[PDB]
Amino acid sequence: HMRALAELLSDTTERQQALADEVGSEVTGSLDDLIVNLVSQQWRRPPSARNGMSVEVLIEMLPDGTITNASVSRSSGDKPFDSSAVAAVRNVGRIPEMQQLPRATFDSLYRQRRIIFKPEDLSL
Amino acid sequence: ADPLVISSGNDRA
Repeated sequence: HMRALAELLSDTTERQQALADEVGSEVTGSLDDLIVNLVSQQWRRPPSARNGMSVEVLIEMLPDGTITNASVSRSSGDKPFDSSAVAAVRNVGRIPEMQQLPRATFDSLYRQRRIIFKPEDLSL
Repeated sequence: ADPLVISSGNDRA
């Protein structure tokens, strides 16, 4: 929910975004999306990626949001795809709002952050 | 936290 796609209340184009992705009940504020926001700023699709190939990436971070680690937690079976996104994660290296949380909440959520890289609008 | 679906990356086409 960033850049030009917030929600259904978003007059971007003809986008019937009635059923959006996961919401925040307990926690995971505007933060996961930030992480994600960041990751794509840093991320880079490969010629190998398909319109729904995906990587679970387990990150590790400091109470600053500074990414201390990041690996492929669950591979798409495409190391470029998987890793390009690792290099998406690692390149951000520090996320903003992690310092706005309870250390306990950060530990819960963003201590290790899991980013699922699952494309949109490929060539194929 | 719940793994968030990042579909975006470089501002490619």
